[PDB]
Amino acid sequence: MQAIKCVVVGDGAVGKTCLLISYTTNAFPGEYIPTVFDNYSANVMVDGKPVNLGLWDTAGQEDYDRLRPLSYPQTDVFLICFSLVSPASFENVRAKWYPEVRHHCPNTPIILVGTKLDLRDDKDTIEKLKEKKLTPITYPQGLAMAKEIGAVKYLECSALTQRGLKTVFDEAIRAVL
Amino acid sequence: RKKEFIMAELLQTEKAYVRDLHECLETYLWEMTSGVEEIPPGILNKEHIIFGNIQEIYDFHNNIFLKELEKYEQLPEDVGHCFVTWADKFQMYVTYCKNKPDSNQLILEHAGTFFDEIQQRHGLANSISSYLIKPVQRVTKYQLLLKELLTCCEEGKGELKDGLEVMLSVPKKANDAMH
Ligand SMILES: CNS(=O)(=O)c1ccc(CNC(=O)Nc2cc(C)on2)s1
Repeated sequence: MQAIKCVVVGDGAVGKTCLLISYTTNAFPGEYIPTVFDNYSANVMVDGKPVNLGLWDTAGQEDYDRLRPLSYPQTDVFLICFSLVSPASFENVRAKWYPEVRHHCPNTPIILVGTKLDLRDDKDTIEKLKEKKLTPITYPQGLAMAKEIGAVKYLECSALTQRGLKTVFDEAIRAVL
Repeated sequence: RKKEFIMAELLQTEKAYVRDLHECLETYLWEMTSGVEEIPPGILNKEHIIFGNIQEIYDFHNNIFLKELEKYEQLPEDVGHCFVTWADKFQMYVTYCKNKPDSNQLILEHAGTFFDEIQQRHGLANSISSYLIKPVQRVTKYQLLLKELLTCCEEGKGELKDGLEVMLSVPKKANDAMH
């Protein structure tokens, strides 16, 4: 049965750990957001074909440019993530994440994931951004970034509501099959 | 309440880290050192390259660090001191990180499916590679737990700051040690 290593990369603002927890437990953790998600694997069926999906977090390695690539070899698919309500994380897809992932893994598929979809329409989040002369990241912006990096898909999700969340990981697997 | 959830996670994840290294040592490593199975010439007598100093990391955690963290369970605001006390031991993650690329290529280029065979045989969810990244994960995670404690512990909290300092310095020094 096919084994799949999927690594999750991107800025601290994406909520990488919360994403993975919410996905694997089928619930936003709410009460307390754990800082630790340990390497995970489970059987999921996608388009019939059953598969063993492996998930690695990288939270905590955001400042260690030489330690991060220790996780990259033999990855089957990357999720490169940014938060929809952090333009700085979005720009880092291009400045930081894509270059290193490509440098180490030139032929590995990338899914581009915008997280915190639940905040893109949130008045307080919007106003906090307007006070810095910024706005949330919209759909065509993600599509244009996906195209620029060679991403096979651009997908938007919320760990909070689960909207789009299961699809992210379905599509990660489809990108390998 | 928040400081208690973080401390609990600290301890629970320390226990899992100890269990994880212990499993790695007694399956993947024990098959190489045992004398029970067919060892590829490509890796023979190179368990030192593959596993680096992971024995010694495990012994630190299993003999010392976990017992001490446990003593700070009801003292979350003081736990930074644990990292100060034991700062010298964390220097071994610098050695471990340095070696890790040599480890990975060695397993790639020369081990074929020796370790996959072992994994299937023991019924392990985690591959040898999954286990061997763990020290790199753990050593960069302590600083996140200390930052969380800083967001919810009072000015009785240079007993977090100095701990965090140490736990920022170790991974940076490991990072700066890579070629
Ligand atoms: C912007 N950060 S915040 O102001 O601290 C805040 C965090 C969480 C908040 C509630 N919404 C989410 O977590 N939605 C997520 C998390 C992931 C991954 O994808 N969607 S509001």
